Amino acid sequence: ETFEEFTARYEKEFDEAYDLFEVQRVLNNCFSYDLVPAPAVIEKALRAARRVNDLPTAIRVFEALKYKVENEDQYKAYLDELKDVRQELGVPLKEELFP
Amino acid sequence: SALYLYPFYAIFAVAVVTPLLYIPNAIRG
Amino acid sequence: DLDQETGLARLELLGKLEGIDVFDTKPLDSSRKGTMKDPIIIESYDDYR
Amino acid sequence: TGTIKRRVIMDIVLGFSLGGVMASYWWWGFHMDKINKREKFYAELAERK
Amino acid sequence: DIAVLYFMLAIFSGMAGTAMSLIIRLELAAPGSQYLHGNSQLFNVLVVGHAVLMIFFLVMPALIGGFGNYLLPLMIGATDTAFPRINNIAFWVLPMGLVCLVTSTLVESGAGTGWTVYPPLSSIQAHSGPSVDLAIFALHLTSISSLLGAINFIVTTLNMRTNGMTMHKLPLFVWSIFITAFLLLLSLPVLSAGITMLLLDRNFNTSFFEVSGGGDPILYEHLFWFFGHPEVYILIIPGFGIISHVVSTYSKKPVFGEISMVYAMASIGLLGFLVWSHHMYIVGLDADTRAYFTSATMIIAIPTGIKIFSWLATIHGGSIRLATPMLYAIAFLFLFTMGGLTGVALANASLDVAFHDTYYVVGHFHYVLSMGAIFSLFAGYYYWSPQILGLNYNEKLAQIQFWLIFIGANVIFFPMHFLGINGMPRRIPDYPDAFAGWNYVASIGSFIATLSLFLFIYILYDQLVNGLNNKVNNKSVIYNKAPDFVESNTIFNLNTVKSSSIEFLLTSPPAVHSFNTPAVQS
Amino acid sequence: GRKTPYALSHFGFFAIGFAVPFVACYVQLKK
Amino acid sequence: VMDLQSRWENMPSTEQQDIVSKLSERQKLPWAQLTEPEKQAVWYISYGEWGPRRPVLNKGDSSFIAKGVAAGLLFSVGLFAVVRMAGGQDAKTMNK
Ligand code: HEA
Ligand code: HEA
Ligand SMILES: [Cu+2]
Repeated sequence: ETFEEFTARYEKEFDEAYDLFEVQRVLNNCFSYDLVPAPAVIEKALRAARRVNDLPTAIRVFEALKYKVENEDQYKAYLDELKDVRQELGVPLKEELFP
Repeated sequence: SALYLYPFYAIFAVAVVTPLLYIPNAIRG
Repeated sequence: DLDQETGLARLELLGKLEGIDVFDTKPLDSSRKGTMKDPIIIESYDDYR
Repeated sequence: TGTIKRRVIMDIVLGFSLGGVMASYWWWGFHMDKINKREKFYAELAERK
Repeated sequence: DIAVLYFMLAIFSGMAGTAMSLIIRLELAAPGSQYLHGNSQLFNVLVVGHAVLMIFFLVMPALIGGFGNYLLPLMIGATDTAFPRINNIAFWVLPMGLVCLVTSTLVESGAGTGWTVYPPLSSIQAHSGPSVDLAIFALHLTSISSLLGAINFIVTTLNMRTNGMTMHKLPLFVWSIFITAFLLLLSLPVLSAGITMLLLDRNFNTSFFEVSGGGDPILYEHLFWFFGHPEVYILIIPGFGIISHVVSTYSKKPVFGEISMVYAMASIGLLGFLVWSHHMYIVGLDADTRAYFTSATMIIAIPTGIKIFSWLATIHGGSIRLATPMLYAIAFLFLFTMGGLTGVALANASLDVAFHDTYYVVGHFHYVLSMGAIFSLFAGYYYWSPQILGLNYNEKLAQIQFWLIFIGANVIFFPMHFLGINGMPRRIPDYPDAFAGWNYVASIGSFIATLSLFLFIYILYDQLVNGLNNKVNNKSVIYNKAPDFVESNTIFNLNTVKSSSIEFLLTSPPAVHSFNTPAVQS
Repeated sequence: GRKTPYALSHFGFFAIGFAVPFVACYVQLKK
Repeated sequence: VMDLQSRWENMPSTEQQDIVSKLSERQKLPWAQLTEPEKQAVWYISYGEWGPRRPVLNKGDSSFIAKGVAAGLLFSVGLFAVVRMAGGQDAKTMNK
């Protein structure tokens, strides 16, 4: 219900990924609540994206937080911490990609 | 059985034919 | 009222005294995972239920 | 809480405010036009017999 | 089953009723132009054919019973409606009443005296053109057929409850039309008795609603009120169910307040019988009585307000997908809030004394009943039609039909709130000279709306030709795009063919015998 | 039919359903 | 070997390929040696716009909607003008 028990409970439910649509469904519903996601939740999200053998959902989580990030300042802060996380990940921005 | 259903079908047939014969008298007097 | 056609009233009386109901009245929620590794089991007198 | 709580509070409170100012200028304008025109006409008909 | 012919007769009678709209408003354009018979010869006959044919033949069967006999058993999970013999009875009773009503129009003179035929001298003096007996028999058979379908819907959602649904989390259309038929029971046979009373008075000359013998018309006035007020609640409450489902599935399947919603619908079903009152407030009843009446119409105005605040919370915070039924639901909500506002306006004590039988009440009730009921029936057809009919409905023409209906019906029934307070009389064939303004633009709007009905006919003919690049999936996928299913289940039924996104899983078109296995709720 | 299973029966059916108030009004104006 | 070959590098240009499923089978997993002109391909193929995520109204259609509404309204008002304007009140002077 609060911030921290949310983070703990759905990271525990989130390391039960094992699959494509399972990790994508738990990403959907754990993203669609009434709180911004914790950075630890998105680190487990990128690690589960490495586990489930799929790259474009690791792009999709970033445009999802680009919508939900509610300002530009938290967006640049997430760009910083998620930037050196990308350097240890290998995932591109859409703005770096131009489809 | 149906041996009474046949004349019942007949009297129903005239009972739904003849009011349609009645309605031109209803519109024309 | 026995030996009449369509013995659906048999298994109401039969299932009334022995337990096994007539026309699969019972619900189900086996508190499961919904996962493809162990889905909910499907029993039928058919291949599709 | 968060953004949807801020938006329901700001949204419903500004909806109160906008409906209030629309109907308040409406009632002020037209009801005071009524008090001017009708009370002046009744003043003519009464004070001038 | 019964539903396809049940809808075809509704469309037939609807084009007949819009033709009556066309003729009536084409006469109402300018003073004494199109028709010489500015009297109850042919003109009050036309307005009664219009009103009783369209309310009884269109909104009543399609909104309660068409979606009933096709979509109550399919949403609750039933195989067929619980008495499968008397849906067939009631619906084939109906077009015999269509023949009876057009026979009431056809005969020599025409005793058509409005749809709310008040006795005192609608008696044997009018029965040289004896039409009004045929009109009250057409209303009597439509009365008992809706009664029969009401019993059938009640018993079907009582005994054939599939082992999913308890009585605590029911769907809104199912519980909606259960409340509708449970409300129809308590008001239909009173007016059936009033039909046989006043028919005995005008046939076998006992005359107790007439003048002689001290007969009093106010008993009939109470009676037809006590029927016709819950009649309009029958006219709107399955509409509220349909609007709940479309507001659900085109924005956000978590909707606001289910148990609150069904409590509010039971509150409307409770408080909606005992106020027959405002419709003739004016007649000279007692002051404490009419004040109690005015106080209780405010409390019938409360729970509908609670429901529309709930759907206002629902469309908030959801992924809207502006298809044609979502436009119907949002136009429904905007116009029905204003119609209930004017309901509170008319609902006061000392304002019906200035508003009775004028065009202000006419604009009000056309506003609530036309906008609400016909926008809901629009939403229902353009919503459930590719499921039943199997064909996709050419979304761009549905959009232009919606906009054309919206602007046409708005420019018809907005000028009546100006024409009414100045003191127009109701059912006037020839209005005074100072009222020629707004009736002209009302006539313009009537031609707009009947053009949109003809556009609907071209769309209904375009239901033949299987467009694939026009409309495929309501509630487009969230973040998936490789997985493929119907993307939403807020309860975990997922049994065989029934789920929480209810009855979108049958097939297109559904089979002649579905539901082999009983479904279960989580 | 060979030309009209439902190709013109929709148009013609709705033409009848729109034209029956016209013929009722016609025979009532003729009285 | 093991990387794609610019067979069709503009994936948002066509999904007119018959067997797109071979191109989906073609995909791999070494993670950031993916040759970004066909790392566009996995995002577009898995997340583009056809079937699901197809907009309700196409770009051409919205103008057709407004055009059809205005044309139907004009046909209604013009039909009203050319059906009847005849035989009203006595004269404007009489009103005066
Ligand atoms: C289905 C149609 C329908 C519906 C739902 C209603 C609903 C209501 N009607 Fe109406 N009415 C008719 C159709 C309908 N009516 C017809 C056909 C007639 C008579 C014509 C005749 O038969 O010839 C009639 C007649 C009629 C009269 C008779 C006056 C006269 O004859 O001149 C009055 C007066 O009280 C009235 C009032 C109301 C009220 C208070 C409601 C209420 O139920 C509405 C309440 C809804 C809300 C209030 C809206 C939601 C709330 C808000 C937007 C927010 C909060 C605001 C408030 C609660 C204050 N109606
Ligand atoms: C069913 C409800 C209903 C509807 C929809 C309408 C619609 C219209 N009505 Fe009428 N009307 C009444 C019910 C309705 N009316 C009642 C009860 C009276 C009072 C009678 C009296 O007291 O004598 C009345 C009275 C009335 C009067 C007389 C006023 C009086 O003195 O009180 C006039 C005047 O011209 C008029 C005109 C119109 C017009 C132009 C429309 C236009 O909106 C028509 C255009 C609308 C359509 C295009 C809808 C098409 C619908 C279908 C075919 C089926 C549904 C949906 C589809 C699947 C398409 N109406
Ligand atoms: Cu009422």
